[PDB]
Amino acid sequence: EGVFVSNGTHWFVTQRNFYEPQIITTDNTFVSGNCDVVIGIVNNTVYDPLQPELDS
Amino acid sequence: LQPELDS
Amino acid sequence: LQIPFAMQMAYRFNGIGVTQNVLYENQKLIANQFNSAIGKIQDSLSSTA
Ligand SMILES: *[C@@H]1O[C@H](CO)[C@@H](O[C@@H]2O[C@H](CO)[C@@H](O)[C@H](O)[C@H]2NC(C)=O)[C@H](O)[C@H]1NC(C)=O
Ligand SMILES: *[C@@H]1O[C@H](CO)[C@@H](O[C@@H]2O[C@H](CO)[C@@H](O)[C@H](O)[C@H]2NC(C)=O)[C@H](O)[C@H]1NC(C)=O
Ligand SMILES: *[C@@H]1O[C@H](CO)[C@@H](O)[C@H](O)[C@H]1NC(C)=O
Repeated sequence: EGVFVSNGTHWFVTQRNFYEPQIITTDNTFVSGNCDVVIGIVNNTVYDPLQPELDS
Repeated sequence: LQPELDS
Repeated sequence: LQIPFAMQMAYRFNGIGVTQNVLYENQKLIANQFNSAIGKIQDSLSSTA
């Protein structure tokens, strides 16, 4: 849901009609295939919450 | 989560 | 509000239940269908009084 945006130093996702920056994760994103095809794509981390919990 | 129970 | 046009089309697709990655994976093909369909309008209007 919503749009990727950057403040220059960082990347966030927000809903479309009211600015509310959230960290980008495997919760608020979905994957579709490898990087090569998409025009205008950029590199960043996308966080994945489960890792530190399996490491508990 | 099924494969992660290797932890 | 300005937005890049290929992102506006991802919202239009999302309004008809097609998941937005289906645009980007096919962006050049969709652009060429639209560009071709516009050409057919000119020929249709030029010929068909
Ligand atoms: C982009 O957003 C990040 C996260 O809010 C900003 O980083 C924080 O900056 C403040 C000072 O403005 C610091 O107190 C925090 O410790 C920083 N946190 C992190 C996680 O780095 C960043 O400053 C913003 N950049 C711009 C240009 O607005
Ligand atoms: C995003 O990261 C990838 C690596 O994970 C970058 O790909 C490499 O980029 C350098 C510099 O252009 C090339 O010399 C390598 O041959 C690239 N490797 C691959 C696997 O393609 C990629 O350029 C980054 N994207 C951007 C826009 O910076
Ligand atoms: C945006 O368009 C300019 C040319 O107008 C081009 O140089 C640039 O690479 C484009 N950037 C993206 C992200 O498509």
